[PDB]
Amino acid sequence: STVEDMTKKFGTLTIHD
Amino acid sequence: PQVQFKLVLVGDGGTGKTTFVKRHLTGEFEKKYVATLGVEVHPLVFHTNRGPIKFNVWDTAGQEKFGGLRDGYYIQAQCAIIMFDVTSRVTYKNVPNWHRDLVRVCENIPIVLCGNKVDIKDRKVKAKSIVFHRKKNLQYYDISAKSNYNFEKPFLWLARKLIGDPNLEFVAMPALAPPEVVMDPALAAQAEHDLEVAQTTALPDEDDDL
Amino acid sequence: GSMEGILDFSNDLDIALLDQVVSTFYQGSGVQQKQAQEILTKFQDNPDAWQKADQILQFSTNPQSKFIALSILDKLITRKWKLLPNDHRIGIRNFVVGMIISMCQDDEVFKTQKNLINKSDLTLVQILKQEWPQNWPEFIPELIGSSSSSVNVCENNMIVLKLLSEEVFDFSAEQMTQAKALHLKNSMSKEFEQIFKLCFQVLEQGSSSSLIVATLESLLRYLHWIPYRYIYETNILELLSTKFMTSPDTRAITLKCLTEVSNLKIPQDNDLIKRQTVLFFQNTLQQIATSVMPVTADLKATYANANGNDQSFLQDLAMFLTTYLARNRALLESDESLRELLLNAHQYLIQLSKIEERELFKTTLDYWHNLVADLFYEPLKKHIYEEICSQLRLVIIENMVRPEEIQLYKSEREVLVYLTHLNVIDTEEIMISKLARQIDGSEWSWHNINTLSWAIGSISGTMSEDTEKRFVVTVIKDLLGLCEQKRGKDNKAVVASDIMYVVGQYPRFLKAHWNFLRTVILKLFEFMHETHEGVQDMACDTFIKIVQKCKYHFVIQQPRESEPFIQTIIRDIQKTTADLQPQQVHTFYKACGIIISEERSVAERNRLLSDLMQLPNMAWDTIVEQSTANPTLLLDSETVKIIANIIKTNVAVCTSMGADFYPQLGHIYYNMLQLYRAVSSMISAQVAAEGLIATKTPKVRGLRTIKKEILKLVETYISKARNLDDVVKVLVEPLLNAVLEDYMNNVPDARDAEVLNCMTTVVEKVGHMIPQGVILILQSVFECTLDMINKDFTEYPEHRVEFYKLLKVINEKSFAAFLELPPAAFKLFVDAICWAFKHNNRDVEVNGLQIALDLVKNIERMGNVPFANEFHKNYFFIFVSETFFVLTDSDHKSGFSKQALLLMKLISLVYDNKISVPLYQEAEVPQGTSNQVYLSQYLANMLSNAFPHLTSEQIASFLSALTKQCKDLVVFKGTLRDFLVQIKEVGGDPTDYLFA
Amino acid sequence: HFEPVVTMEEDEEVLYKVRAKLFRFDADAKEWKERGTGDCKFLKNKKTNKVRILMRRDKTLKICANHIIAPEYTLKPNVGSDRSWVYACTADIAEGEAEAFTFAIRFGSKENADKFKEEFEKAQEINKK
Ligand SMILES: Nc1nc2c(ncn2[C@@H]2O[C@H](COP(=O)(O)OP(=O)(O)OP(=O)(O)O)[C@@H](O)[C@H]2O)c(=O)[nH]1
Ligand SMILES: [Mg+2]
Ligand code: NA
Repeated sequence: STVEDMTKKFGTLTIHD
Repeated sequence: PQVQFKLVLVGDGGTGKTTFVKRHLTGEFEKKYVATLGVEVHPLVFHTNRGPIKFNVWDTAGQEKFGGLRDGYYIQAQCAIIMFDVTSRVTYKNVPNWHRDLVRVCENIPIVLCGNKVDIKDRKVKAKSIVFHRKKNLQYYDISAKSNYNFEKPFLWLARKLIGDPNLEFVAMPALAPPEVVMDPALAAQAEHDLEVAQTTALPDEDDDL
Repeated sequence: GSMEGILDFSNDLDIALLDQVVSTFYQGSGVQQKQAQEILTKFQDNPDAWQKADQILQFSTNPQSKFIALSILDKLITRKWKLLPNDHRIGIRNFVVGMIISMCQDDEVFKTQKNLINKSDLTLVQILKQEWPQNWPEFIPELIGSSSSSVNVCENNMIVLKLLSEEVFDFSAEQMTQAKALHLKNSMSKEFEQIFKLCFQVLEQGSSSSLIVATLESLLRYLHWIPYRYIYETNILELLSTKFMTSPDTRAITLKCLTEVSNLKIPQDNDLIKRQTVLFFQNTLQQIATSVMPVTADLKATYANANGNDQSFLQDLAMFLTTYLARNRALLESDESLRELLLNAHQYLIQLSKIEERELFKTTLDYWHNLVADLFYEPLKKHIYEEICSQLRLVIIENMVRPEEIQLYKSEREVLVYLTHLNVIDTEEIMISKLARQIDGSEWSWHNINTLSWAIGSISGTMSEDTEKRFVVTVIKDLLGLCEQKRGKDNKAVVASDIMYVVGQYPRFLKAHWNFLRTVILKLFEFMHETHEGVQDMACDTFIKIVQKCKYHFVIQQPRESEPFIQTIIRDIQKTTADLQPQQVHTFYKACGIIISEERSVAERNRLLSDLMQLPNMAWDTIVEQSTANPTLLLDSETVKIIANIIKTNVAVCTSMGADFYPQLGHIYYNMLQLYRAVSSMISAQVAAEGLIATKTPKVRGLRTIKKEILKLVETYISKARNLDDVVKVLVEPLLNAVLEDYMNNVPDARDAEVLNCMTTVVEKVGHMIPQGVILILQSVFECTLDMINKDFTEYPEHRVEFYKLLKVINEKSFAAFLELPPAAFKLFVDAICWAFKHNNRDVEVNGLQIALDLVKNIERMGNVPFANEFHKNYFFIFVSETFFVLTDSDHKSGFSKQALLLMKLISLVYDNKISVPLYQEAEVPQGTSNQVYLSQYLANMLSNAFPHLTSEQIASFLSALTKQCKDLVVFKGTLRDFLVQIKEVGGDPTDYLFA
Repeated sequence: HFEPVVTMEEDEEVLYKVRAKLFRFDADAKEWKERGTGDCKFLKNKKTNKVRILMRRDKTLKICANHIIAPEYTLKPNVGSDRSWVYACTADIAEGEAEAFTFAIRFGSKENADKFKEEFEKAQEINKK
C-alpha cells in the first residue's frame, strides 16, 4: 500500500504553516 | 555621454526598425507605417553599472526605392542590428542580403539578428527555420516592439561586447527630486483646453492587460 | 547654407564643398546632419552624377566621398551600363583598375583605407559581371601575373576573387538571369585550375598572415562549388588541419573551411578518401587539444569570460564537430584505433553543451538528437556511447526549459526520451539524486526545483508501467516531503505547483489509481480558494489537463463510489468555483464539458449537460425576464457583465462538447437572438445620442462584447455541428434575421467584423443547402464592407481580413450567388479581388489571389455559355494586367508564387482554346485572328508602355518563352524571374529567355 | 592571524506601489502616446515630507514619470476607460528639463484605479503643508 500511503500524504498538502 | 557607439539598423521595409527605436526613445508604440527616407540618426542612452553608454542609432530604410546612400550608411559602424518580420517569410529570405552588404563595409563588428513581431499569433517563419546566425556568429533574439518581448536584449548584448564586460547590467538611472512649480494663470487656459480634448479622446488598446 | 551648391551641375563640382557636406554627414550631428543627408541623397540620385566620379576619386582626399562616388558608379554599372558608348566603358574599367593598383602600391593608404579599397574591388567585380570573360579574356591570367609583383596587390586580388565567387555562385539566383548565372559559373569553372594553383602556392609558401587569411577567406567561398578533387588530390587538407589550426589569425577561417569540407560532394565507396576524411579530423582535434584547450577544459567558464574571439571560436568548433560527426561518425565507430578520437570529439561537444548560450545549445541539441535517435534504431551502437549518454542526461536535465518555450522543450523532451529508453536506471538515478540535492538544500532554488519538475515530467510514458509506478510514487513522496520542510507561502506554493505539474504529466499512473486521482482533484479544488498569485490558474490549468487525459474515469462509476465523479463535481460547482475569476470559472465548465462528451448515452449526456448549465441557465432566465420587462436594465454595466459571462460559459462548454451542445443551445437560442437585437438597438441609440466616441465607452464595449460572444457561440456550434438539417431549419434563418440587417444599417464604426466571421462558418458548413441565404448575406454585407476598406489599406483591418475570407468561401461553396449579382455589383466583385492583390497584409493578399484563381476555374466550369463568354470579354485582360502589375512592381514579392500560378492559368486558357468568343472587339483586328495572337499583341503593347526601356525584341522573346512554358510552372516562374531582372537594367539579352 | 581574502530613492519611503501604463497627450496631433509601463510609486521624502510620483519602465528602468503630487491637481476620467485617470502636470523631469504634460495612467482593474485615486488624494493632503 505504498500508493495508498502516498495518497494519504497528498491529502494533507498545504501552502500554509 | 561621450562613450558613444555607432549602430546601423537594417532590414526589409515594414519589419519594425523605426518602431523598435521609437519605443526605446520615447516609450511610444507607433501603429502607422511611415517609411524611413534614407536614414534617421537617433541618439539612445542606457545607464549601466559601468557608467552610461550612448548609441548613435542609424535607422536605415528597408524599401529599395527609399534606399538612399544604401551601404554608405554602414561606414565606421561599430555594431548593427539586422531586423526581419517572423510574420513575413520574404523578410527572412533577404536577411543574408542585408548581412552581405553589411559585413562588406563593416568586417568585424558585433551584429544582432532580431525576428520582430512574435506578438502576432500566426507565425510564418518558424523557430526551427532560423539558423542563418549560426555560421555568421550573430546573436539572435525573438522580439516584439508591441509587447516589449526581449526588446532590451539587443542593446544589452551589444553593450557587453562593445565595453568588453560580460557582467554589464542596465541599472536604475538616478531620480532627482522634482520641483514644486506653482502654476500661473498665464498657462491655465491653454492647458485646460488640452485637458478638454484629452478626456474626450479614447486611450488606445483598451483590451490590453495594462 | 551654401551646402546645396553641389546639386547645381551647371558649374564644375567643388570638391572642397563635397567633402564638407560628407564630413558634416558622417562626423556632424542634429540639424546639420539631416540637411547634408538630404543633399547627398539628392546628389547621388542625380542621373548625371557618375560623370563627375573620376574627378572625385582623383582630386578628393576624403575616403567617404570616394566611397560615395563608387556607389554612384555601381548604380550606373548594374543598371545603365550597356547603354553607354564603348569608349566610356573602357574608360571606367581603366580608372577602376588604375585606382586599385595605385591604392595597393601605397602601404600607408593600403593599411588605413580598407573600406574604400574593398568598395573599389566590389565595383571592379560589377564590371566583370558585365564584361567578363567575353570582353576581358585575360583578366584571370593578368591577375595571376600581377600577383607575383606586390604582396599587397596579391592580397587584394584574393579579396577580388572572393567577391567574384560570392557574386557568381552565392548571390546570383535573385540578381541575374539564369542564362547569365550559368555563363559566369562556366567561365569561373573554366579558369579555376589557374586560380587554385595560385591559392595553393600562397598557402604552401605563406608570407603575410594577412595574405594567408585573405587566401583562406577566398577558399571558404570556393568550397561552396569546386569539385572535390581539388581538396582530396592535393596537400591542402594536411595544411588546413595542422599548419593553419595552430596560429589564431588563420584558425578562425580554417575551421570554417573544414566545416565546408565536411559538406563537399564525395564518392562514398573509396577507402583512400575515407582515410583522408578521418585524417583531417584527427589532425584538427589534435591541434585543438595541444594549441587551444584540452578535453577537460571548462568551456562554460571560457565562453562566459568572453575574451577576444573565444565565443566565435567555440561557436565555430561546435558547428565543425556537429557537421562532421553528423556525416562521418560511422567512419570512427569500427576501427578500435579511432575509438579515442570519436569519444574525445564527443567529449568536446558535451563541454560545449554546458555553455550558457541558448542558440549554441540549440545547435548542439540538434546533433544529440541525430545521435541518440541513431543509437535507438541502429544495431550495436549504443554501447560505444554509454558514458557520453550518461553525461548528456545530466546536461539536458539541468538545462530543461518550461513547456511554454515549445520548440526548445519539444527538442529537449525527444532527446531525453531516447536517453531514457537507452538506460532507464541511469536516468532514474540522476533524477532521484537531483531531487535529493533539493531536499538537503545544496542545489535548492525556485528555478532549480522548477527545471527538475519539467525534466521529470518530460519522460512520461518511456518507462514500463511497473517502473513508472515506483518512480512516480518516489518523486511525489519526496516532493510532498519537500513542501512540508519549507516555510512561508512563497516556498510551499512553488513546490505544491511542481507537485501538481508532475502529477498532471503522468495520466497513465492517474488512470490506474482512482483513489489517488480523486485525491488529486479534491486538492485542486482546495487550491481554487487560494488567493496567492498563480495558484488558482495552476489549479484550473492542471484540472483541465488531467481531465483531457483521464475523462473516461470521471464519467464511469468507479468501484466503491456511489456515482460517477462528474455528478459529484457538478453538485458542488458553485462552492468549488466561488473564489475564481470569470475566465477561470469558464475553464472549469469547459473541463466539465469534456467529461460529459464521453457519456454516449444520449439521455444521460443531456441530463448531465442541463445539470452543469444549472447556474448560468437560472441566471439567464432571471435576466431575460428582467430585461424583457424593461430594456432600461441593460444600461447597468453590472448586468452587461453578468450577461456576457453567461454567454462565455456557454461558449466554453460548447467548445469542448461541439455537436453534443445542441440541447443547451436550444434552451437559450430564441431569447439569445432577442437579446442580440435589444443590445443592437441600445448601441445604435448611444452612438446617435453621444456620437462615434460612444463606441469607445465602457458601456458600449460591454454591449458589443455581448453581441460578439453570441456570434462566437453560434460560430462554435455550427463549425462542429453534425446535424446540418437542424442548423438550416432551426438556427440559420433566425440568425440571418437577427444580424444581417443590423450590420448593414449601422454606421461603419458600429459594425462587428465578427458578423462576417460567423457568416463565413455558416457558408462553410451549410452554404450548399441555403442558396437564397447566401444571396442575402452578400446583399447585406458585400457593398457596405467594400466601401469601408477600399479607400486605404489600413482602416478596418479585421473587417478587411474577414471580408475576403467570406467572399472566398462563397466563391468555393455557392458560386451561384455571384451570378445573381446585377452586372454593376459583379464589377465591384472583380474590383474587390484586384484590390486584395495590391495588399501587403498576407491574409488579404493570399485570399485575393486564391479567389481570382477559383473564380477563373468557376467560369471555366460553366462551359461555353453567355455569362462565361461575357466574363472574359469584360474581365480577362483586367486579370492578366492586374496580375502582371503586382508581379513587376517590386512591392508584392511575398505573393510571387500565387501570382505566377494565376498568370499561368490565365495564359493557359487562351493557349488551350478554352475561350470561345474573341477577346477583341469587332474590327479592332482582322476577323479570322485567334485569341493566341491577340493575347501576344496586347501583352507586347502592355509591357512596351509599362517598361519603355525594353526593346521590342526583349518583350517578344519573353512572351514567346512564357506562353510555350505555360504548362511547366517551375520553368514559367524562372522566365518571370528573368523578366524581373531585365526590367531593372538596360540592354538585357533577349536570348536569355531560351534558357532550358 | 591570516589576512582577509580581498538611484536617488535612498531617502524616501514607499507609501503606494501599483502596476500601471502612463500615456502623454500629443497636443498638435490628436492622439495619445505611451510613455512607459512599470511600477508607479508614491515616494515621501523623509526630510521635506514631500510625496512624488516616480515611475520606471520595466527592464530598461528608465524614468517615465517624476513629479510632485501637487495638491491642486485633479484626476479626471477618460471617455474610453473605467480604469484610467487623466490630469495636467505643470513640471515633470522624467526626460530631465522640467516640462508640462497632459498625462493618463491606466491600471489592471477599476479597483486598482480607485485605490490609486484615494492614495493620490492622501498624498495631496500631505503636500499642502
Ligand atoms: N504586431 C506588431 N507590429 C509591429 C511591431 N513592430 C512594428 N510593427 C508595425 O509594423 C509596421 C512597420 O513599422 P516600421 O518601424 O515603420 O517599419 P520599418 O522597418 O521602419 O520600415 P522602413 O522604415 O520602410 O524600413 C508599423 O505599422 C508598426 O506598427 C511588433 O512588434 N508587432
Ligand atoms: Mg523606418
Ligand atoms: Na514536462
